[PDB]
Amino acid sequence: ITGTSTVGVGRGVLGDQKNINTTYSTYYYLQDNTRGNGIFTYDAKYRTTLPGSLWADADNQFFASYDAPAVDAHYYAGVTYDYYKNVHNRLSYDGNNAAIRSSVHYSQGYNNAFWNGSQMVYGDGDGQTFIPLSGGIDVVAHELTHAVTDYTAGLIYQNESGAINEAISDIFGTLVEFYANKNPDWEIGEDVYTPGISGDSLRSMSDPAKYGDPDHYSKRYTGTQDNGGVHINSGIINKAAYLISQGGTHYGVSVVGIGRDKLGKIFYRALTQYLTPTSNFSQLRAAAVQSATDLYGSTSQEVASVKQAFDAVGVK
Ligand SMILES: [Ca+2]
Ligand SMILES: [Ca+2]
Ligand SMILES: [Ca+2]
Ligand SMILES: [Ca+2]
Ligand SMILES: [Zn+2]
Repeated sequence: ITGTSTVGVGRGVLGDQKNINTTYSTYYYLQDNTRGNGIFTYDAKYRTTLPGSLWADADNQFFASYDAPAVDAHYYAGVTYDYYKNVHNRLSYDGNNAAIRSSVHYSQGYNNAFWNGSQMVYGDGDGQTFIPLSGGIDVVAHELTHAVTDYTAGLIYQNESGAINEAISDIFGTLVEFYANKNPDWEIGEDVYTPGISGDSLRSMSDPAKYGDPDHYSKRYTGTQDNGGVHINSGIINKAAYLISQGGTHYGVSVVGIGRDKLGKIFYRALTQYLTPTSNFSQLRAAAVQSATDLYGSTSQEVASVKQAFDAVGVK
């Protein structure tokens, strides 16, 4: 809507206070006009109809329990937009400042979050397995990254291409978590997963096997479940990304870490310049090697580490 840009205050899912960009026109709306064509957050009101109604508030103060998921979805979408703009010089997900839209309070006791091809959607969780999903910065960044992938490589959400699609979202979800410096780690969804259990997460990039996901190509899932194991086989790529950044010895293969910044640069270039809709793991290796070569030279330590990392996880 058309109005005056202002700043409100509220509390997120984890009880932390933060300032959020809003728009005033009779009501205060969760509409951030400071980033691209805007960031809009909607209330799905426990229904499945999308996007719902643009979030309206009477006093620009969002401290109600019902407001929490909206506060975080709105705020973290902003942080993710900043990451892509400041670190990769990318304006929004389409590269042309497309408006970012998110709907919270989707359905009842819904344990997932997703990008539906047009916007992000967040469930509130069942209170046991998950609390409102927008409370996790890595979750929000994971979802917005699916939008970036859709407008670039266009990786099909099935089999190996789908596993890469998923890994890319976990990789950048984690890099954004480090960017925001919010208790960063190489785990996925730890802030909103199982509130009754501390120290766990949905997936682990440092050690995928911790939760039963493969950490080597020889252990890849070849079934039909989960669209060919897109959330399972992503562990093979996540482990490779972790090794490239942090280094380590995996299955007898030693990798010298080159850091998170370079990891981000290499994968962003691979995603936007070399990957295609049907790229498989072997092609991802080639794309990553070529990207590192473009940026640091064929005889660089960076290229060597990328090769070692993929060798470690058995991707030739
Ligand atoms: Ca209020
Ligand atoms: Ca964390
Ligand atoms: Ca995390
Ligand atoms: Ca937990
Ligand atoms: Zn995903």
